[PDB]
Amino acid sequence: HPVGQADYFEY
Amino acid sequence: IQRTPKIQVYSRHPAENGKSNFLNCYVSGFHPSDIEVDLLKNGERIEKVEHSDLSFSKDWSFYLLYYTEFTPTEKDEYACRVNHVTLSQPKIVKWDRDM
Amino acid sequence: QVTQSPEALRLQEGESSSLNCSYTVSGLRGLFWYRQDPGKGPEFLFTLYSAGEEKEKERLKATLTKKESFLHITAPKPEDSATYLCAVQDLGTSGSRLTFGEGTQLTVNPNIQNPDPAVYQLRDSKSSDKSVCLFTDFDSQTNVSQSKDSDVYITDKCVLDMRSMDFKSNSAVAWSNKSDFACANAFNNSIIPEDTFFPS
Amino acid sequence: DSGVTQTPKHLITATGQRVTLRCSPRSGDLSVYWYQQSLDQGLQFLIQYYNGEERAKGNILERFSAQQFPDLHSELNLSSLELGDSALYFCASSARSGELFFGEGSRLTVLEDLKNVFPPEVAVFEPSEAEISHTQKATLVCLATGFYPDHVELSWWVNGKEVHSGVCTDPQPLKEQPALNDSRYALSSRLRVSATFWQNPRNHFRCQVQFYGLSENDEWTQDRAKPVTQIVSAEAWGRAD
Amino acid sequence: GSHSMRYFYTAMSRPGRGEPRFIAVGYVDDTQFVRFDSDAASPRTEPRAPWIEQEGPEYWDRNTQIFKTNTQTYRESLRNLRGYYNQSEAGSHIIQRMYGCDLGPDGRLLRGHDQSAYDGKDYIALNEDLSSWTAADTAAQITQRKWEAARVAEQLRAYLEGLCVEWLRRYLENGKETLQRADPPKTHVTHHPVSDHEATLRCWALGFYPAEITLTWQRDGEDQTQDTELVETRPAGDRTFQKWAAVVVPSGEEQRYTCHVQHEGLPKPLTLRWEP
Repeated sequence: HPVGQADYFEY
Repeated sequence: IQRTPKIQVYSRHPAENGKSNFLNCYVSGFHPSDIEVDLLKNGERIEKVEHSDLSFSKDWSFYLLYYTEFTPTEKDEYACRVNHVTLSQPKIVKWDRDM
Repeated sequence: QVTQSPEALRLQEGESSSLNCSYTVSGLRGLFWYRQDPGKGPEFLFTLYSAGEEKEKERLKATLTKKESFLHITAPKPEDSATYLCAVQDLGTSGSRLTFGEGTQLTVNPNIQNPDPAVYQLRDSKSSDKSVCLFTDFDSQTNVSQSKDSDVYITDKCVLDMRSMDFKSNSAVAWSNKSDFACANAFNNSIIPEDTFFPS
Repeated sequence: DSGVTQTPKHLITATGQRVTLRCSPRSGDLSVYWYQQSLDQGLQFLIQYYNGEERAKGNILERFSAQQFPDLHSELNLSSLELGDSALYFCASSARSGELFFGEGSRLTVLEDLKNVFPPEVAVFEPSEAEISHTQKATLVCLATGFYPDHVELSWWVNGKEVHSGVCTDPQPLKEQPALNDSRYALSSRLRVSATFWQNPRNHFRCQVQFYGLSENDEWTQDRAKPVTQIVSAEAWGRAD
Repeated sequence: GSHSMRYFYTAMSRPGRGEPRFIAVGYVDDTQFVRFDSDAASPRTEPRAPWIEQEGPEYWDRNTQIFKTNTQTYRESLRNLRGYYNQSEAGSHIIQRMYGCDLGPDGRLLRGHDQSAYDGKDYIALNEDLSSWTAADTAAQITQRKWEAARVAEQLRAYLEGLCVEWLRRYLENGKETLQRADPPKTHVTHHPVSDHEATLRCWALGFYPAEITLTWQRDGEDQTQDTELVETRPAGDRTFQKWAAVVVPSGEEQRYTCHVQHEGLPKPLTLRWEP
């Protein structure tokens, strides 16, 4: 199962 | 920035003339992912050739397996042709069963 | 996914209680507690992240386990009355969306120090025949009932705080368009203290 | 506290109409989450926007639509309104830390028709002389009657300033015709002062009721005045005797 | 046994305005079980292993929703990176990411991973402690501050210690027949003459699973590390692996060279010699 990225997780 | 593919030509099982097998072409350690791979029978391309879903290693380089069903003989010569931006000319490496 | 228990809390002032929040997620990102007053929107209280993590602010303390969260309220005051919302974020979900429980609606019954139960008649300011009855200064244990008469209006008990003089006060109001209306029998349907003052 | 600004705070409209809710995130927040709170039901996730684009979808209805603008503000559009669309609509913005900061909300009330919309009548009732003699405290009572729907905010103004101390308003309005479906409401409030404070005739007591009604987006064809968003008041000056 | 779960992401920009391509591939050890490719009219995560097909529509949708969001956010990340290295829209660029968990013989969390690369080289990586980052340059230091403000490390630690080991345990259980199995290699040595009175010994290892193997050539009881030709481990196609090791050996009228094979599927390490 992958992880869900929350908001502002961009590089 | 760019990495040349390391290629290996071999069979799924040990080569027995007359028995059905699979000709494999493992292409690895290249960057970037865009690559062109062809399996050749006597210098002529094989049509219905399959491949695994492209992925990458710890070192970030890409790899994938090309394979097709075949029956080897003592007259038919098998080889593999590779194209990548890093290669000035298509790289051909012959299938040697007695490696 | 998120269920809060109980749906309603009826507490006496100073009587501690702990609100429950059951949750199910693929994996916990954060558990949140909000306070919502009537009218206004949810106000942030705490965020818990791992089992055994405790957070405390004034009279509130939140705690977290693998299955639930508790919001413990120590010696509640009537100003702690509100709806307490529990929400979770899931690691198997993108973004920061919250899935909320239905909430716990808390009411803190205030302590009345020196009750002086009485029923007074108030007359309209803008010179009219209209009059209102006021049941005031009764203790925390008296309850004001509605009438079965459609021409009589009776409001529920309401506490006001004269925060200067450290004074709390209960009140209920009754009125009728009927001329025959009287204060002596306005709160008739209700059980009223035997020591109620009926001026004349 | 909190920083998210929602408008309009109250909306009254008829079934089959369309409304538009606005939301400005907190300064620095790039996301907008829309939430619906129906009566008895809890907060339900509708939709999320991030820096101008749709990012996640909840159980938002096909006749509902929303958008986030390049300046980051957002608009929720609710079409072909039904009685069941009466709810509280909230929006939140997330901080980089992950917490959602909610707005104060938009109360939508959907009616089958607007003919039953009435503003409140407001009355102030002066302290009893009995209470002043008995407690040395004086209670003023305010009554807001005959209004529909229950979109009212009551407040006490003492010498031109809004007071919160010694005040209590009923948390719920009372129905004047409990059996009638579109029954009008009555709301009361109490202001308690010391006897001496009420006894000074230099002291002014105002009871303010703000009513949210019709906002020119609806039409009126009746003999009485259009029951628009207005403030209705009643006042009383202090009395020595 | 030693088991791991890993997700590999690629985010490639199209020269020079096109929608960037997002691909996600899921592995249990060296076995691929999921794939998502953003380039499709209706992208959906696809099963790639037999033992994952038992998972419900809620699971397939949870994956698709994460991967459809990564498609949107990795596009913005490619724009941010372009800006740090002052690169133009003309030219292909790539973000590569791999993350996951390792378990030892005992099915408990050993180590957690979260590494990123920009255009083939290390950019930012999560440290062993799972609470700090290693940034490659001043541009990866900008990413670090953003991620520290967003608590990315905490949330990944919660994922690696939690969800990740739970789902890996589940996959290991449902795929036990192929994942928890061990297949020993089939060994044999080949001899070929390179030049006049000079030979090459090549020891083969075939049909083994997993790919973790070691092939060494010992001369009269001493490890000859540099003189060897250690070829890369290659997949057979039938989910097993193959490898060989070669050495330049003089005829010398005697045979002092031996090959040593060590594999988890072997109850005892093998020692082979050229049998003509």
